[PDB]
Amino acid sequence: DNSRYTHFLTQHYDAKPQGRDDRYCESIMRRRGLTSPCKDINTFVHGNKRSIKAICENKNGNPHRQNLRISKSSFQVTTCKLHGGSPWPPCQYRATAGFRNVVVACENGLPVHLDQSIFRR
Repeated sequence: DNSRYTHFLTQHYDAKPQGRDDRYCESIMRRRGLTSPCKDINTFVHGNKRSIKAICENKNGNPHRQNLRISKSSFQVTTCKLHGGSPWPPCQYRATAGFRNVVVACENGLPVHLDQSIFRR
């Protein structure tokens, strides 16, 4: 299909975040349907879509590892990390805002996966 890109946007894209504190994470993780069960860690990329899609080409990306592409430019991002002992709501999240390049996988010139490993830090 082409729904994997749409799904990437739902899970990992927020053009203009409001605050990027804990409450930001707790709200958007709900809004985007990521709390049943609670996703343990999830990162949102900010800014415009075109820069992110550009990672899929030489314009803003380099091949990376075995199935991945890494951006040349840095993005504002926010990482939401699950807090507390339970996998189930209420989902408490700690927010970590950051600014760096991102790793994705691309299909047909569109990002379809965000590599969360670089934000487990």
